[PDB]
Amino acid sequence: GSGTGAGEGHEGYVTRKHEWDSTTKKASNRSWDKVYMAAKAGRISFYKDQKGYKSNPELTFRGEPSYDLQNAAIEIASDYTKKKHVLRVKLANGALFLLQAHDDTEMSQWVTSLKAQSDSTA
Repeated sequence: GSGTGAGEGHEGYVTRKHEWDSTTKKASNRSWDKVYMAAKAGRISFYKDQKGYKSNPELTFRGEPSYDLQNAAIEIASDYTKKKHVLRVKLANGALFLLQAHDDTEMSQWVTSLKAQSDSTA
C-alpha cells in the first residue's frame, strides 16, 4: 500500500491458527480456522466478517481475540502436505499464529510482514 492499514500487521481472509493449547489430531480433525485475520507479529486482531464489527468495534464473530506481540519469533512449516505453505510467528505465551495464505505472493508477504514484526528489537 502507501500508508498504514488498520492496526499493525498484515491482513487477508486466510486460514490461520491463532494462539494454541490443544493436541487433538491423530488422523486429522480440523483445528485451524478460515476467517478475516488482521494480525502479524506486533498485535493480533480477528474478525470473520464485519459482524460484531458491524455492531461494536470490540466484538466480532466470537473468534474475536487480539494480541500485542513484537516479542514473538518466526517459523515456517515445511513438514506437511497442506500446511507446508504456511508461516508462523511464536509469542512467548505458548501460542502461535499460523498463516495459510491464498496465492503465494501474499503468502510470502505474510512472512515478509510477520518476520519484520514478531521479533522487533532495532
